[PDB]
Parts: sequence; C-alpha cells; structure tokens
Amino acid sequence: ARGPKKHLKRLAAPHHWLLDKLSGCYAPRPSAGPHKLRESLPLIVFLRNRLKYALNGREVKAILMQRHVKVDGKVRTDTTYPAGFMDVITLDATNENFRLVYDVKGRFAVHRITDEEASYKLGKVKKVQLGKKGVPYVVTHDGRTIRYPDPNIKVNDTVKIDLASGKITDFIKFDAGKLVYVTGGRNLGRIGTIVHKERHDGGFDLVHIKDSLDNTFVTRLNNVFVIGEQGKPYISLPKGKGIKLSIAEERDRRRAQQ
Amino acid sequence: SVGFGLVYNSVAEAKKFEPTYRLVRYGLAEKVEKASRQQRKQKKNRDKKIFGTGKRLAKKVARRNAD
Amino acid sequence: SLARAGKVKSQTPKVEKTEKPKKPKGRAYKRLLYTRRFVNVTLVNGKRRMNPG
Amino acid sequence: PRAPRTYSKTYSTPKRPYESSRLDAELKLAGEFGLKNKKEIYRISFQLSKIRRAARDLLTRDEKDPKRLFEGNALIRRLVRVGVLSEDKKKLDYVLALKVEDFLERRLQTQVYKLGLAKSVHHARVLITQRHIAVGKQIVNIPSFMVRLDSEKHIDFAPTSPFGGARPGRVARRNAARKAEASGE
Amino acid sequence: GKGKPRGLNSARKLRVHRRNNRWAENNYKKRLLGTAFKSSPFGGSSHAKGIVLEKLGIESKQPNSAIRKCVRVQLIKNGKKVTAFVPNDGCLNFVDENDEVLLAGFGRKGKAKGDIPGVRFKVVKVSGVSLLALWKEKKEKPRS
RNA sequence: GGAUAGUGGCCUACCAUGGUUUCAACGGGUAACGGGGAAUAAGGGUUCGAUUCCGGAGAGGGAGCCUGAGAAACGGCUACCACAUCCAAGGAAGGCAGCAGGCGCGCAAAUUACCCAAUCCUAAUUCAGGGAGGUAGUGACAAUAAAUAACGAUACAUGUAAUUGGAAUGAGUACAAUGUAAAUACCUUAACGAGGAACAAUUGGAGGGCAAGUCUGGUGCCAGCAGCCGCGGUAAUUCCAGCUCCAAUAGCGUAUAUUAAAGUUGUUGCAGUUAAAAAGCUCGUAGUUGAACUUUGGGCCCGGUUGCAACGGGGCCUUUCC
Ligand SMILES: [K+]
Ligand SMILES: [K+]
Ligand SMILES: [Mg+2]
Ligand SMILES: [Mg+2]
Ligand SMILES: [Mg+2]
Ligand SMILES: [Mg+2]
Ligand SMILES: [Mg+2]
Ligand SMILES: [Mg+2]
Ligand SMILES: [Mg+2]
Ligand SMILES: [Mg+2]
Ligand SMILES: [Mg+2]
Ligand SMILES: [Mg+2]
Ligand SMILES: [Mg+2]
Ligand SMILES: [Mg+2]
Ligand SMILES: [Mg+2]
Ligand SMILES: [Mg+2]
Ligand SMILES: [Mg+2]
Ligand SMILES: [Mg+2]
Ligand SMILES: [Mg+2]
Ligand SMILES: [Mg+2]
Ligand SMILES: [Mg+2]
Ligand SMILES: [Mg+2]
Repeated sequence: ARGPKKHLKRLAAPHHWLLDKLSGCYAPRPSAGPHKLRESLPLIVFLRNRLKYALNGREVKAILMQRHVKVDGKVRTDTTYPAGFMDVITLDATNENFRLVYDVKGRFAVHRITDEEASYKLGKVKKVQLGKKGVPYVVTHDGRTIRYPDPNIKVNDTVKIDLASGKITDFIKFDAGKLVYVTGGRNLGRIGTIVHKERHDGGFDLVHIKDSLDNTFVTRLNNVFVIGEQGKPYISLPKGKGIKLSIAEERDRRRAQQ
Repeated sequence: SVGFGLVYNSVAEAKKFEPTYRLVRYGLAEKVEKASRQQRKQKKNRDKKIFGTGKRLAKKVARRNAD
Repeated sequence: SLARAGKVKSQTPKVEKTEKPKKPKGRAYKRLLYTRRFVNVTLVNGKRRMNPG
Repeated sequence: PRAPRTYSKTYSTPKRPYESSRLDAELKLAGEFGLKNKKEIYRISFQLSKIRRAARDLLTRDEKDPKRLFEGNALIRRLVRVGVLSEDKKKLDYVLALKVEDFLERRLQTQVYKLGLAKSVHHARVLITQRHIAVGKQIVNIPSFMVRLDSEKHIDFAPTSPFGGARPGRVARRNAARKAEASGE
Repeated sequence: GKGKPRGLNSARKLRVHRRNNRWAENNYKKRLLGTAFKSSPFGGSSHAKGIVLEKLGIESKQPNSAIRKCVRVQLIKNGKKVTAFVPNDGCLNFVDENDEVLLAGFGRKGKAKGDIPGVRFKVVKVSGVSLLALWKEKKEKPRS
C-alpha cells in the first residue's frame, strides 16, 4: 500500500523464530538481503533469543557495532541482517563459529562448528545463466553470483563456496542417491537420500527421499538442498541429523533420562 | 528472591555497556535533567517555525513592535 | 382512574426490621446449611420440611 | 497492538437450576469438603467432563493408534500424578468412570485434614488461607492445590506462620504486652 | 419418495426450497427484512429514552381489574410515541409529565405482557435515576 | 497505432457482430469491508465476525497533480462543493476515521497523565526521534484464583443459644527494600491492624414450571403482582410488610439479540384425508431422476501385518500381458 512495509507485527513473524507472544507488538523485520524474509534468521534473534548473549535489541546493536559478529566472513553490523540457511556466523570474541542449519523441528538450530569447516559454506544453484559479454555465472540460494562456473554445474546442484574468495571449490550433482537437506515444507529440517525425481513439466518437480531409518517422503524440488552423498555430508550435521522421530519415540527418548 | 546479575570485566566496560538508568541507580554518571517531554516537543515545534537563526528575526520584531 | 396509586404501600404499617446476629457469610454459611440439613436437625415432618408453622 | 491474551472459563453451571437431588448432592459435597460455594463443584465437574470427553474421543479410535496411545498414556500419567486415578486401573476406561469426589479428595484443604494438620475441613481451609501451610519450601494459601502425590509426604507447617515455625504470633504478642502490666508491673 | 428431491445433483433445488421456506419463520423473516430497524419503535435497541407526555390508566384485560398506571412516552431517538408500564406499588408518583425516562422491553419481544393491553414497554429509570432505587428509599428523584 | 513499467478496448481508427443469461444474467437491497476466526453445538447445523493477525479501502465529498524507487499521499499541493477560523476588512488560513480531549448523537464506550526503559521502526544513524509502542489513571466488558472466620471450656437436648477464653490472620496503614526509566501496584516485610470479629454480602425469590411458608399484620378485583398458567372481590401460601426459608453469591437481577432446546426449516430429519398445507385437470421446456447386459472364475507363486490362522499387497499363466 503506497510502498514497501517496514514493520513486522508479532504473530506475523516466522514461527521458527520462537518469539515470545507477549513481549512487544513487533518482531524484527529482516532487512533486504541474501536469503529471504521468511527463510532467514535476523542477527538480533540469533544473538538475543538463540544464544542469550545480548539481553535486548540495544545490547544486540552494541554487540554488532563493535565488529564482533561476522556473517559469511564479513562484519555485518546490521541488526536485522537476514542470515539464512547454511550461513556461517563467527564471533571472534567467545571465539566460535556457527552454521545456520535447520534442526529436526524446522527451527534454525545453534550449530557450533570449527574454523576448518567454517572456512567455507554450501550453496544450492538457483540458476545457471550467461552474463554480459558471454560470461557464464551461477546464482546460488543465498543470492550469490559466481562467474565462470564449472560447465558441468546445473540447477539444483550444490557448490562449495570458498567464502574467502567466493569461488567454486567443489560441486555436488543433484542425482538419485545423494544426500539432501529439506529446506521447506512439512519435512523442513529432514536429511535423507534421493530415491526418485518426478518431472511434471510445467508443474512442480517432486523428489522422493529416504532417510537413514528408511522413512520415505516426497517433497517439492524447491526445498531439497543437496549436501553430499550417503554418510558423507559436506557439512557438519546438527545433533539430530534429520531423523524425524515420531512423538512416541521422542517421549521415549526424553524419559530414557530418569 | 531471584534476580539477574552481570559482572563486567572492568568499570570501563561497565560504564560503556550499562544502561544509564542502572548507572544512575548505582551511583555512576547521574541523570541528565532534560525538560519534560511535552515541553521539549512544544519547544521543537516552536523552533520549527523560525527558518534560520532567531536573532535576525528578533531584530525585525524589536524594530516593528518598538516604533 | 389515577390518584389511587398508593392505596396499599402508603397505608401499610411501617414495621421496622429486627436487629439480629449477622449470618456467617461464605464457607461458614455453607457449613450452617450443611448442619441445618444433613446432620439430622429434626425437621422431618413425615419426609422433609424446611419451614415451621 | 500486542497479541491477545487467551483466557478460559473453568466451570459450567447446571442446565437445570433447581434440581432437588443435584442441590442436595452439591450441599453434601460442600459440607464434606469445606467448599465456599457451588462454583468449586462446578469447576471440578467441568474438569471431569473435559477429561471424560478426551477419553471418549480416544476410545472411539482403533486401539494401537499413535494418537490414541500418546494422548491416552499422557492422560493417565497426569491423573495418577495428581492422585485422582488408580495405578491398577490405568486403561482409560476407568478414566471414563471417574467421579467428582476423586478430585475433591486431592485438594490441599482435604489433604491438610487427612494428614491431621487440622481439626476440621473448614479449619484446614482457614489454615491454608491464613498462610500457615507449606507444600515444600513454599507457603501455599490456595485451598484448591491438587497435591501431586509427591507433595503428600511433604505437606507441613511453614517456617514462617508461628504454628510450626518459631514466631510468637501477633495477638499473642499484644496479649503478652498487656499482661506485662496486668500482672502488676 | 418423501416429496423432496434426493438426487445426488439436486443440491440447488434443495437449498433454494429451504431458502423459500425459511421466509415462513418469524425470526428469520424479521432479521432478513430488518423490520426491527424500520418498524419497532426501539429501532432494534434494548432500551430507549423518551419524554413522558401523559399519565394513563389502562384497564387490565379479563379476568382481571385494577387499571395499570402506564405513561405515554415520546422517544428522543425517533419521535415515536409508545405506552410504557410503570412497575411497582406506587412509582407513578415518581414519574411526571415532561420527565425523561429510560424504557426497556416488557420481556416478550413485543406481544404485550400480562393483562396490560397494548403495552410492550416498561419504565426502568426516570430523571436519570432507577425506578427501583426510587421505590426503595435508596435514592431520591432530582429536583426539576 | 497510441498510451503504459508492461499485457489488455486501457484509449484511438477501420472492421466483424458479437458477449452474458432460468446452471438466475442484468437490476435492487444489505442496519455487507473479506478472511484467519467467535458463540453454540451427539451428528448434521444455526448465528456472528466494525474490532489485537492478514488483505482491501479511506482520510469531510469529489477530481487533478508535484516530488519521489514507490503516493493519484491528504499530520503534500491545486481546484470546486459543504462546513468553518482569524482580520486592523486589505487579506490570510484550514481537514483528530493518529494520541489525549470537547461538542453532538445516542441504550451505549476512559486521562487534554509519564516515558522511550522493553518491542521494534526511521534517519547521515550504537547516540536523535517515534501519542508506533510501552507505563500508570478511569474501568463489575469478559476471564483466573478466592476474605467475610477457625478452635477450646460452661449449661441442655452431633447440635443449641447475646455464658466465656486462648489463639490465627488479612482488608487496610506504613518504616524500609524490591519492583520501575521514575513511580504505582503485586511479591517480601519493622511496628500498628478483630470481638455484636459493626472490618456487619448482596441480588433475586418462597402456588406451579422451579429450590424454598396453609406463618403473622395490612389491603379487599383496590393497590399491586404475574415471562406463562394465574394471584388480588374482608381468613391472599402470589400484592404491601415482619419473621422464616430457598437459589446463586462478589456477584445477582432486568431488557434486547442470538445459540441449544427446534425433528417449530427437517440433507441427516418434519408435515400436507380430517390439526396449516396435494395446484381443478392434463400437456410441456429447463431442472431432477432414469431397466438389464461387456473379464467372471479357476490355478501357481512371492511376499508384508497382526497373533500354523486370519487379514492385506504384488507378480505369472489360464484365448488376456505392464
Ligand atoms: K376487566
Ligand atoms: K382476577
Ligand atoms: Mg496487495
Ligand atoms: Mg496492440
Ligand atoms: Mg459479514
Ligand atoms: Mg458498510
Ligand atoms: Mg472484520
Ligand atoms: Mg458500520
Ligand atoms: Mg488492518
Ligand atoms: Mg490512501
Ligand atoms: Mg469526520
Ligand atoms: Mg487525496
Ligand atoms: Mg489528521
Ligand atoms: Mg498519513
Ligand atoms: Mg464486608
Ligand atoms: Mg412475602
Ligand atoms: Mg418446590
Ligand atoms: Mg410440524
Ligand atoms: Mg386443513
Ligand atoms: Mg387433485
Ligand atoms: Mg425435460
Ligand atoms: Mg443403470
């Protein structure tokens, strides 16, 4: 209505953020940025609600303006910067890195990682196109454009991004039997292996995924993120590895600690 | 009783990071006495009318309404 | 036919109330009812009555 | 504006306002358990009806259904934890068969009587209200407390509240202050 | 058959027939036509203020007697004139000509109550104070 | 072709005569903003949804437009219309359906308070601003919890009463502390703060429906009550009162609307001889509905679930193939 909205009412924020209902009338609206509004995690939320380093937004800004936080290797002093899937958030003080991956329940889990693999990050190839002057380029899920990609890289593949030079180091192909993260839908946060890809020309492509426990679910091609091969994920998986325990076995796991 | 506590590594960082109201509570840098919010808003609204500095218009005011 | 609008209430003898001890309002009144009904304070009058005569 | 705050009613009034048998049974319950008004009975009946409805909706599903199993065992777990349900009869069809007195017994006001802390149910209610009873390290002045079957062994007088504590009271202090002169000095 | 279509594709006739026959219900017709807004001196409201124009003695219907001491009231909202019962022993002495009175319904949604013919309203307040609080000695009517 | 950011009768020129409609077009009404939802609900439903979130639209009514990425913006401009304000009469200036607040309207709705401390937003931006927002005030909208007593001793028959005692405490009040942005309040506590504990619970009822009086005085078809049936005509269980009792109880009553009850709207699931209702009769288009028949039945397997049996599934032949 007359221009872009700048506010985000609470109860209109993404549910994954696990924001308190009766805290205020508003939630941090993710600024324009690499990933998305709904699919992102604002740095204020990651710093105050997931890690409890800052007590409020003022302390979040105090953290960010003294150049502690760093997203994908860059300082990113923006409080509502939309850090999203597979972004690397390194804090030099309290020296540690996190990889923004989805837990089994679909929330952006706090996933502590070491520097030797925080060096890079993975990116799903959103599109492959010819740029100006006939230069090919790859657009990844995080809005990155990388020129002169390997001529064998197609859409729905994954590329390992150096994150120091922003170049392609390795690339995984979307194919049957490759490890996939689910980055949307009901099965968000689940990890499995591709069983089949149904084409549906003009429609949406479907893909069948078998997790390690042999549970098979079908989801749209839009929200499957290749992360490697069976047993060999190119990233450090979170505590649950995308197993999707039912509520009964979850209760059994909880009550196994007595 | 249950509360929350912070131990800053030094009083310098404590002064830098603590909210001013908590500092005023403790005894550190004290409350700055600004005018009431209504008076401050009225003052800025008054200042919104005069375009430049007020002295050059005060000269005209004195000249006109002094005969 | 107006002007008879007080033929009874006006000419009703103005008996004042009777000062009596207050009643034990609340849980105490529930106690009073329980003792007055269920612990056999005799009001049977065949099966069960609640007012004298 | 901020998100709305959810609130619910905790009771339900009877459909027939003047059923003689229902009124007599309610007064019997009130006398037996030292209840202030019929609203406490209404609240207990409302909770019991909610529990029975949940049990019926579970029973209407085929046995060994995941939802039936999960929510059922949750319901028995909660009921045996509060004490209303019997350890022997954990099959949810003996949840269907619960009664209001089962919940009225697990009251803190009822338990203070049943443990000898008070000389009447109404004395127990008064003791709870006047900040004399603690459950653990916690004074509880709510007569409807639903002792969790683990606080039953721990219900005792408070460290404050000079009946099981160490203080001299208030009217006793005033009586002693006046008796200091009343003795002659 | 039962005189109504049963075919799997007769939903249109079923719903149109129900629509046509719902007009025979009093409340549905009143609600859909908005009679209470056009008719119904209280223009769909529970209470209404008015000015007492005259005290009336309305003879009660058979088998009763004892004329009922109503008042004719002209509503401020719309100017319509209605007759309102003044309920209690007395309480007509508390109501005067040109007094402002709050009127409520008689509990029957029209269809005048009891043995009072043609009276569908009752006086609740006069001069801004409760008729019941005036019948009791709690309050006194303001001077006018 | 023009115009637009761009598709498009969006507009223009020529051309064709099309397009919608009883499967309800078009027109009219709506005391209609839509939805997420709400009330009630055995099932099926009925009703509501201005209003905390989402979408739309508007800023007195229209229209036009500038700037700008984005506005046909109104706490921007221009004009007309309607209101309406200052004036020295020359002129000039407006838009609370933002927050308070006032008038009016009405049955019907609160402070011209404090603050950016939280939530977030904006900006050149850690700092400033924010009636967004939060805090408190008013507040029996609604919801939660639940004080108004508990326990002994005397006298009589577990109870009884103006026979008495020791306890218990919060309702308040208040040092302090905490809570707060500064407070208030809650939580916690020094001291004070019960005896007809007057620190005194009400609102409706007592013929039936419907729990509770054949008690007393008053009135005498009057006054009045009474949702309905009824009660009152000089022995009123119904009015006006006293006493007593009943119901709910910090609530209770009244009016209106609505839901269940209502199988009194009926798809589930009504009724139509006589209670309301079969068209006077037949034809007939739309609509609804419409006889039976085309691979069935053997067999061989593999194989999952429950505990060899049952139940499910897949495959081969059998004139068949997937
Ligand atoms: K008559
Ligand atoms: K009569
Ligand atoms: Mg839109
Ligand atoms: Mg064209
Ligand atoms: Mg509507
Ligand atoms: Mg409208
Ligand atoms: Mg709405
Ligand atoms: Mg309206
Ligand atoms: Mg809106
Ligand atoms: Mg607009
Ligand atoms: Mg206006
Ligand atoms: Mg405009
Ligand atoms: Mg305005
Ligand atoms: Mg605006
Ligand atoms: Mg009181
Ligand atoms: Mg009486
Ligand atoms: Mg009865
Ligand atoms: Mg019928
Ligand atoms: Mg007939
Ligand atoms: Mg015939
Ligand atoms: Mg035909
Ligand atoms: Mg057939």
